[PDB]
Amino acid sequence: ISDISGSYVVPGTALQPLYQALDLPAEIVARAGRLTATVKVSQVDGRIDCETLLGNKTFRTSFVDGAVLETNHNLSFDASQSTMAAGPFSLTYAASAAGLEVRYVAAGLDHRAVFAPGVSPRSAPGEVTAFCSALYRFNREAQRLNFWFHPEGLLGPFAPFSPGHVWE
Ligand SMILES: O=N[O-]
Ligand SMILES: [Zn+2]
Repeated sequence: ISDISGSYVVPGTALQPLYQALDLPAEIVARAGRLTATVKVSQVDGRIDCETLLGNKTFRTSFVDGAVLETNHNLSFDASQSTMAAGPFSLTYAASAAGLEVRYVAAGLDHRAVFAPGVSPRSAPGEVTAFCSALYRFNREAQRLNFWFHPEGLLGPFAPFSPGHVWE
């Protein structure tokens, strides 16, 4: 309960209101909706390490208070209150037998998702590759003007937050 450590199934169908609130194009919202990932969560002290298995891709992230978040700011993380926040977005989580339950809050957004424990079915690697490439285009085209979204940032319990660099 107090330790959320485990393996969870995170399907894109469970986060569609969040993707819409991120001002993502219809193609990205729909592509993420067809994808599903396994996220292995390890909570140590005031840190959360995440390994996301998505098609033929592995992504690793670590959630710590003050972690830099790429844009085009910093992550606020309080493990004692099970809260994460950055920019307009905030989230709260709790683990149970039904899995990892997360509430995502922002102006115009109040969405809850529950991610069941276990291992996810494997999304097709062609769909994952097309999704990652389309997210990359959106990020670059949106510089000619939000977070720099990572694929594991959208297909994850703590979306839209993805610390770390664009590389592993
Ligand atoms: O809806 N996938 O382009
Ligand atoms: Zn990443």
